[PDB]
Amino acid sequence: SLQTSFVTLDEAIKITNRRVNAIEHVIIPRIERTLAYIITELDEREREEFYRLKKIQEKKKILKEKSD
Amino acid sequence: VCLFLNLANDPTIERIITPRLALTTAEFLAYQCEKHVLVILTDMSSYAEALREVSAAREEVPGRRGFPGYMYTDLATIYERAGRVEGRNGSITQIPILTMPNDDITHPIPDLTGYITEGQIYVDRQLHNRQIYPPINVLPSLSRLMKSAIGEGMTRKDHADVSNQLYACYAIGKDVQAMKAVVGEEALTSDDLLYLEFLQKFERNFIAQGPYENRTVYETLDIGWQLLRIFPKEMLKRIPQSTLSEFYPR
Amino acid sequence: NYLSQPRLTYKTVSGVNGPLVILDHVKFPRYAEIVHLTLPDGTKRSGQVLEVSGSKAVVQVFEGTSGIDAKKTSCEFTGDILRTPVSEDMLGRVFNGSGKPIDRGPVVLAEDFLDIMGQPINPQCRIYPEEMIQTGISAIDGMNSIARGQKIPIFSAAGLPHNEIAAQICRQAGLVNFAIVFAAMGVNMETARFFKSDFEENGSMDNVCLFLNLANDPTIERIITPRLALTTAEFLAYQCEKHVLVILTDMSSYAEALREVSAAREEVPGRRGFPGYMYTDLATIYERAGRVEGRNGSITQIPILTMPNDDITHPIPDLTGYITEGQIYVDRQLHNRQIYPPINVLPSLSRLMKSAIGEGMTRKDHADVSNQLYACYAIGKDVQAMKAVVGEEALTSDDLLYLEFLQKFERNFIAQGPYENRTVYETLDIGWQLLRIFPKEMLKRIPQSTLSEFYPR
Amino acid sequence: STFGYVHGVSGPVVTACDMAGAAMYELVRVGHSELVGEIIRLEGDMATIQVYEETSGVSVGDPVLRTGKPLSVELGPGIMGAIFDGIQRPLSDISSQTQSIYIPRGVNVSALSRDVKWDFTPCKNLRVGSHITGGDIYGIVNENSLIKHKIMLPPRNRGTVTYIAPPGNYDTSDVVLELEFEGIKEKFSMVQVWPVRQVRPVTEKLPANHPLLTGQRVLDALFPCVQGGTTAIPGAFGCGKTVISQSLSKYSNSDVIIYVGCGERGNEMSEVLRDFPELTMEVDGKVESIMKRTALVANTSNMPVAAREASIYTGITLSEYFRDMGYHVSMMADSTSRWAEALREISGRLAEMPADSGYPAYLGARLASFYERAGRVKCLGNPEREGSVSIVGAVSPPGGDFSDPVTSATLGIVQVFWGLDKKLAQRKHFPSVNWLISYSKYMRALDEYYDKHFTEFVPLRTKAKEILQEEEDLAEIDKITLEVAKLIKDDFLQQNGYTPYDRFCPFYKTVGMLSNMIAFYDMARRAVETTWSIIREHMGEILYKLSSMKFKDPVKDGEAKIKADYAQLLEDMQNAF
Amino acid sequence: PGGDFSDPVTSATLGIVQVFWGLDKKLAQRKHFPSVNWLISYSKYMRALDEYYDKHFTEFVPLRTKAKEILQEEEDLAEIVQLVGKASLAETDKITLEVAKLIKDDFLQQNGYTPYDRFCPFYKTVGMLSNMIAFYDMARRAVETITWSIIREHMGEILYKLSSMKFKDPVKDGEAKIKADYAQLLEDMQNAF
Amino acid sequence: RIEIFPSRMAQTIMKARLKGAQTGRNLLKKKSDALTLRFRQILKK
Repeated sequence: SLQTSFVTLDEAIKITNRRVNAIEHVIIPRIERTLAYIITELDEREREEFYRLKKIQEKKKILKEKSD
Repeated sequence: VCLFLNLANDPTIERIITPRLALTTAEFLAYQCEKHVLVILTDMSSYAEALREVSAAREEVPGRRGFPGYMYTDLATIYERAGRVEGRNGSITQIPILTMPNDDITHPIPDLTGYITEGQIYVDRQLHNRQIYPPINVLPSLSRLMKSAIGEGMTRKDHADVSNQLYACYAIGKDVQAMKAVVGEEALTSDDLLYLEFLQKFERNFIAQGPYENRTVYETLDIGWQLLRIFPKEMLKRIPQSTLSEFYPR
Repeated sequence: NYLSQPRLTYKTVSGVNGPLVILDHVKFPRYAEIVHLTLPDGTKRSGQVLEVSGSKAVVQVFEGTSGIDAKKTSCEFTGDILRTPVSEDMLGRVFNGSGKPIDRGPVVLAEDFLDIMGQPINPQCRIYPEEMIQTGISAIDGMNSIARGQKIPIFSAAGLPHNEIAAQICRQAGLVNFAIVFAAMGVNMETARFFKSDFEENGSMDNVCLFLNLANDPTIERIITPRLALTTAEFLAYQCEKHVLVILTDMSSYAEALREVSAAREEVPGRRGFPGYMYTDLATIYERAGRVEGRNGSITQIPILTMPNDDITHPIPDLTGYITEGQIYVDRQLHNRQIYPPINVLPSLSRLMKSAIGEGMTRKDHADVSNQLYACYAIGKDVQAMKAVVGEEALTSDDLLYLEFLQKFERNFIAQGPYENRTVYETLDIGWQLLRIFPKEMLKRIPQSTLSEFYPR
Repeated sequence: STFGYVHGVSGPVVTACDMAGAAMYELVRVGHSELVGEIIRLEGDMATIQVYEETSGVSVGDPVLRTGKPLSVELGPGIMGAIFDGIQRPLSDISSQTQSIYIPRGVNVSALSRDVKWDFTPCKNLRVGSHITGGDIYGIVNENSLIKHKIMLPPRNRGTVTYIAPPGNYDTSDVVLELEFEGIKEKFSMVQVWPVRQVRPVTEKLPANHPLLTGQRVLDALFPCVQGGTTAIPGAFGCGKTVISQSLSKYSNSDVIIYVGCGERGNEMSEVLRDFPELTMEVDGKVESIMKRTALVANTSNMPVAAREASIYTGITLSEYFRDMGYHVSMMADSTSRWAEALREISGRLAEMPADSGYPAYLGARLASFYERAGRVKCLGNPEREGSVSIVGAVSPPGGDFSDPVTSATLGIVQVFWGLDKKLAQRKHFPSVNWLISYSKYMRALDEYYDKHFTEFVPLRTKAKEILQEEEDLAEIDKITLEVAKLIKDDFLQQNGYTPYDRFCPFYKTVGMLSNMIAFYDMARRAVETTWSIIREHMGEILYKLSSMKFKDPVKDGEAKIKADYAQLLEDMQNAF
Repeated sequence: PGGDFSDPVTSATLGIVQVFWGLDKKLAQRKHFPSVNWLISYSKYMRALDEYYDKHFTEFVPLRTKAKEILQEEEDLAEIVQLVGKASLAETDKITLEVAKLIKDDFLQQNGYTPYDRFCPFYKTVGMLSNMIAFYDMARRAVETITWSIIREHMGEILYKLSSMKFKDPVKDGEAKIKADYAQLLEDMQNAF
Repeated sequence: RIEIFPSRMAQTIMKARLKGAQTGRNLLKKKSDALTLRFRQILKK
């Protein structure tokens, strides 16, 4: 009753320790280096609107001094 | 030696005209006096932060990550001063050095120089942690002029073909360590135990020459063919049978 | 020591651009010189000058430029900056944002007028906080206790009971004077009706000086509300010798009122919309705290703020983590389980908790029973996750005992009722009642001296 | 022109007109309350000035009084023990002169006291008519019992002596020297004014060779730092940041210590001004206060943000001035991450382009132009003296991650990184410096000192590091190595700072303890290569001789070496048995 | 459908509004009508209502404080069963897992195109909440000693009566209240077993 | 390997995907550890 209990646990500990090592080394470092890509792609648009808005801030002054 | 030093306390606009004067000096020792010059530009990364800073002061057209829009051109006018010309015996060859930030090859500093140079040489950080001497990894490091500089006229006709195979045993074996992290060290088969067996012996024997030892291309291949002789036959699929017949029995 | 020159009355408006009115022909105009408008209807409106240049003076009004004209409006100036009237009669009074009363009393009768922008406190005459405030919520003052001069926010979410526990902190606070300045920035009507009727209607209105700014109210008044909060709270702490506790609710609603004024003078935004100088404007109102060496007064800040979408990387709960001194973490998963104060013990630490407790302060075993109650809760958490993964009975004989303590830690200790006051001595009595379980030499953190005294009873 | 008028204030900025002779980055005095401003743009006749203080109540027409000097400090006597802000106003004197608790927002109090008199002595063969160049030691002022504040010449000027002062007592405004040049007989007092953005001129830089004995066993042996070197440490709440900041000020071989609190907190800055006025240092005579060789740049986050950027530059100019007298200065910057959040406000007010994660384009260039101001260097001047400046800069990353535009920029310039761990501070492993991530690029330059002195040290460290390197893989899954590495981590690397001896050890004991723990190891490597369980049971007394070696009190100096001999030969016996 | 709490029209709304009925898209993919998910939604109006509740509906407030408990205690267990599999993990927590499925499909679901469910009154609403929580206190004490694997189809005539209470006419005034009294006492006989 | 489009609302989605996969490992770690402890003492028996 323990000999047939011994080998059925080593078939269920191996197909569990792979799913630990599939999450730890494949699923999470795919999500982690995706989340590092959303951060920089947010940043490359947050400095893109800083160039368009500062262009209007200079063009609101040149149009002002043309009136003055 | 024509050392052009520009330390970190020096002004940041002087770093613009420093690799300009280093090349037009070398475009006078070659192309006008016909001697073979080797240009080395330290910190080509640190040139580009001195190019980003001066362009943000000009308030113009930011590209990727704050670097300016013409950052491809101003890294090309100081890289394309190389090569040989017809009516001169001289030559000028560039080995620039650039520190890619945060180990990313998709950062614009290794990116735009990857498009304009004629190759790259990658220095790995995981191999530096194992005290491998030139801590270089060979997978993202390609030389574009490898196909012309090798041959029966130049160097030892098996050299051009064995480098196609030594990438294949390297690239397959690198996925084996990626597989060994998941399933286990015992679930590997007899094929992909040799791919780990080569990969452990490849780093310490084909690389790490030591800081004062130079070995020629004939010594490189005769220490490089030994690493393919821990492999069996018929798995060296990049090598044709006309060339494999000589160098394998030794 | 005063000004007696008569106030000029300009009728020379030269344009209206949204919230702000640009004047002309003004002679020597100051910065932040307050200006009283007069519409052609007859309605008075206040206004603060935001920009002068040569002869012009771009004054923004408080209550909007709706209905303002270009020919009949008389801008009459006021030769000095905005100065609040401050006295020791504001305790038990209710004002609005700008300072007029709300509680149907009279205008205040100041002993002096203080500049609401204040002056920065000297680092050299600043002294360390050591004594404890006894704020009553046993989840707060039991483990993560508050020192006397420690700024410590409450990181809530958008919907959790933060305002319903920012009133409990206000009522049941301190022991041996303890006036309390409440500042409600950008609340609802039903929250403002709650703050006026919970506080007002107990007997805390002998020391609580509440003033509150609705969402209806002008958004320029939401900037001068923490300025009016601390400049009376540092009159009561650094000019009278009281121990003030300042509660700045809806902080995240303060920075949204900073974004509107910064984009009113046509600035560019900063990181994630909030302007670049927000780390100064937060530090101007967070660092008007601590206690001094010349006097025995003190001022303590608990800024309640709601981080949006449970993001601590947001610039409001991130820039306050560099100025303040440790967080208190209201959790949503505890709130849906319907224990009333949702204070999570694991991600919430008090930075000056070590200095704030002790035998001279509250009790000898308070430094050790707080180290054990958090530690037994940590081993209590993964045991509950272990119950679902193997079974409720076959796991371990150890985890039979940690799992019943978590049911007693959640319901009996940190589920303090809506009106239940609880002193620091009443807290640790529940702290040892839960440590009646786990018999001796299981509690490894408590030393043998204080364990032998309090555990047998 | 002498004055300028305001002509408009729009926030921090003031566009002062009628300033035709105004240079860039000059300091001005805006308003009747005399707020300190900085000239930042120059449009012809007008000059856009950003003002450091709150510009509330500044009217159009207030006098802007220009000074003609850039952002500069006052260098001279009266600087030891003082507490400054970022722009060098004395916080201790500003509380007694005004009798308040707030900074009065307009006080131009002099940085050095113009009432305390100092005993000046001349250079004694510095005659009248002798030629003197910049950097020459001109006199000596006994500022304390510890610091001989050598009066120097400013590096700009030059000439021949015409009027010198007799030895006596003088003020900081009394003329001490008068120099003949070709044009003008120029006179100047004991106080020199030097801009902080301009590097102090010097003769020639030297390679740094003499290691900073900071006191701990793990730091001075395994991850050493040299005087004239740069060093970064992490900046969490509790790992070891109070220890390494104050043990390096108490027990190191540095002549002065200049601490820069760069926009820290409110009460974390108050505890530094509560602890540093009452620390004590054991000189060869009787003990003395640490405030006779310490200068503090205290700065909260409530203060102006141009006095938070300039707090680093002020603290390094005080550090580079005391370098030129021949002393061995060490500077503790705490922190630099709160300095990087001060540059983002300064460049954010000018609406410049945010390059990498908010921070401006010159974050990597301002840090590299500050860590390069360190180094052992032969100073200017004819007495031919040598000095050094060591910069220790705390890095406070968000969340403790080492991938950040200021953390990755700092660890590319520094050479020593004493990685302090919170996890080692949770388990009370004090000091909590990690040994896996930490390193030193300062090992190749120190073996000359470890061969001219202390010869048997470099085979030990290059072996004992591999013992800690082999132990981490073995703990993942040789049995001799796991026991001895436990002994090094519990006796050698662990160090209690409150024990009357173990608060500070010299290097001869530190090379002594690692000698025995390695001589026990290779003998036990041999003794198994001929039984390990009998080794653990029969040698239990000599393992007590190893684990109790740390208690060699400083009443035992030669005996501490003598006990190291006798505990060595006792290991020679039992290895054969 | 998107930008849940990070949208400047929604982020400015939540600072002003007191009640927020978040319509979820995960429930609308399975066509759960209404698609209000019960976790991110809230009501600041729970203190202002119990003065009205303890006059008219004195039973309701002790039901709702446990009606929100069951819907969250199933929520963490649904993250358990998805990974480790349904070994049912308990018996005292299995009854919470199916009395929640009684709630999420009979109580919470409401098809508005019928002539009965298009408007439910409060006595029909507090009636269904009193009956489906009386099954929860009685089957809690039943496992203080039997197992729900026996109970599920032994009480299958009662579990059909609890699932069929939502079909009554909105014009049955006393008759729905007797039906509330009828179906509750029939559970009292089964727990007396 | 990148999965979806960046730069709004996928960060909050991926932070939900990460947090589930972070404790999903730790839940499965305790399962694999209690299974090994059941396997270790059944070896001695």
